[PDB]
Amino acid sequence: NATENGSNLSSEEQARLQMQELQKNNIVYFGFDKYDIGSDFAQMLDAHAAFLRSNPSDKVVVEGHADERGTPEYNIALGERRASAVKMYLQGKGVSADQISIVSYGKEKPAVLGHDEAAFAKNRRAVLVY
Repeated sequence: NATENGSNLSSEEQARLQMQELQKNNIVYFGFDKYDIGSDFAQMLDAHAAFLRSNPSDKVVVEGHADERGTPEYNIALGERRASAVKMYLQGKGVSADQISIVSYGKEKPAVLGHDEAAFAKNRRAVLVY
């Protein structure tokens, strides 16, 4: 039923439905200046990794973002460390390196607008995009 349907379909078509489920939870959040992956995000990243291993043709781009006081260049560098941390986590779960690319956007594409710490927190993130 609903999100549990589709067991009758080919693997390719089951994967398209599964992509959509994964896009319901595809953001890793970070603390100020941090790029460590908290244990709170392990289960989600494991679901992404399992999908990627089962679908070798499907590629993911990890977008890194930042919203930290300092130069735009610093924000780009930190966004890269965030995206790379996710890539390394996925590779540690067996995903081929060639299925994962990373891009850092720094402060350039915020999720939330505003000049406050709450807004910043929603912006310090890495997003897994298919």
